[PDB]
Amino acid sequence: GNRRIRSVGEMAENQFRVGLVRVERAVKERLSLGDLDTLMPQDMINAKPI
Amino acid sequence: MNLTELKNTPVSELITLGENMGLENLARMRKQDIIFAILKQHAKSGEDIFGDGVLEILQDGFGFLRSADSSYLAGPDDIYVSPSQIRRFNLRTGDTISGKIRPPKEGERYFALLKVNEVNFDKPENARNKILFENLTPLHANSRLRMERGNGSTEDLTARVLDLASPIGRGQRGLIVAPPKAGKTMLLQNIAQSIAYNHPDCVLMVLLID
Ligand SMILES: Nc1ncnc2c1ncn2[C@@H]1O[C@H](COP(=O)(O)OP(=O)(O)O)[C@@H](O)[C@H]1O
Ligand code: BEF
Ligand SMILES: [Mg+2]
Repeated sequence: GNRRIRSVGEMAENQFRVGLVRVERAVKERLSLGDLDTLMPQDMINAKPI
Repeated sequence: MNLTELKNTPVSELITLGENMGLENLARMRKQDIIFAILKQHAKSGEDIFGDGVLEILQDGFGFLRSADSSYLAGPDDIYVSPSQIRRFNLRTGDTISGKIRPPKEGERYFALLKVNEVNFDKPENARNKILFENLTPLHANSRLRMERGNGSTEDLTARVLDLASPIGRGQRGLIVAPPKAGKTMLLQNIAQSIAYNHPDCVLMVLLID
């Protein structure tokens, strides 16, 4: 009742969330200088960290 | 700051400006990196940069805007334009661009484009929906190019004889078949002079290869 079991599901979810917050900090630091109508939401996020 | 004022100015005024800005010893390097450092300093203390040139798209995806006086050569003076502009405005190789540009940070060294203003001396809205070059329908020349100036100088008679032997018009192909030692350089010079004096509305371009 006090011990909780975790599976591949929420473990992978937490790992993906860590990757997501990392790339979110990255894209926010990059976005602090970006302007309007000069980019697409494709190269703003890098797939390599995920 | 505009680019052409610093491009077509003599290098002496550039040396004076770089010495007045309190910079490194400027006269010890190329004109290219001289004007590059001058623009960098003026951007560090000043407003946005205003550049212009002709666009070349490589096989890489991005584009380089190069100036006319350097015969469109690589160097620090080129302007990097991302493929995002080539996707938005649907740019093409050889597009005469002029607009706002910014200085580079780490990882970059070329001035990145901020916002285009004039594309081939035309508004981007008018240039968006246009007609391709090869899609046009060629035809024969109808408007004859008058090469006689009317003053009758000592050498303009050459052009006169030209009008006597080869009536040139808008859309004609001219092949000057001449061995060396024959005096075609001043001939082409006088032709250009006359065609700019009589028809100053049409653009005139010359190309000296080898
Ligand atoms: N219309 C002209 N009047 C006087 N001299 C001329 C004329 N056209 C050519 N020449 C002479 O011919 C020479 C041609 O020199 P150059 O330009 O090197 O030959 P090319 O044009 O065949 O390369 C010049 O030195 C010039 O003195
Ligand atoms: F005809 Be010369 F060699 F320019
Ligand atoms: Mg010659």
